[PDB]
Amino acid sequence: AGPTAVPLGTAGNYAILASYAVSTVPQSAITGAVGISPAAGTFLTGFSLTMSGTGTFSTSTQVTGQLTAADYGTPTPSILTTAIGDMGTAYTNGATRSGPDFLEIYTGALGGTTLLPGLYKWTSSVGASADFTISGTSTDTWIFQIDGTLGLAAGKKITLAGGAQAKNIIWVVAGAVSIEAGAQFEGVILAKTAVTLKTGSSLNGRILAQTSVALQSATVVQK
Ligand SMILES: [Mg+2]
Repeated sequence: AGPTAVPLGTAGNYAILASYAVSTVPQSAITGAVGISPAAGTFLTGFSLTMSGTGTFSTSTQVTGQLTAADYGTPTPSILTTAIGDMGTAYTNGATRSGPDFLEIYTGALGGTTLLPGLYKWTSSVGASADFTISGTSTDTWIFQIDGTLGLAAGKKITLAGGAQAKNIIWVVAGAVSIEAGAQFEGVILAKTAVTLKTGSSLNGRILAQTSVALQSATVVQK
């Protein structure tokens, strides 16, 4: 049940992929790669980077995986060029799906809901002032098309019931994304603009943002 997957291509090789900037207030806890392009590595801030012997990638105690930037040694820039392209294709693939299963459901106020599989369209912002559940099997899919902002209020949680998998939940979001302090998010974010995870928030999925990403001592576990 639910729509055909959004293929991330090589954007699925990153925990975080951004074009303008990635900032962390330590101590963030990122499982997977961090890439920035076309911006340079000086727009990776707060990571206390060490450049590794080849000059092609850097390391941080905040990241289990490699950081890469567009100014790094060959062939890193070509790799990120492809990843940024594949994120653009993924966003458009998700945003342009037609025939939604749910249209303006709950007016985009998702507190206390249980969301079954399908294609969701909101011509609005989406927020949640309370915990909500995504409920489906390990093979079901969700695509959440959001014309405005996406938020999850402080300390609130998305629960996966039934076997539902974060990698099968795509948030395709035109406006800014704000996960508030201590909130627990589930799914891949394909953001057209900025994504911010505030103090002690966590995301099981990926952050694939066409502008900036801001982390405040936040957890990103790639799914
Ligand atoms: Mg609500």
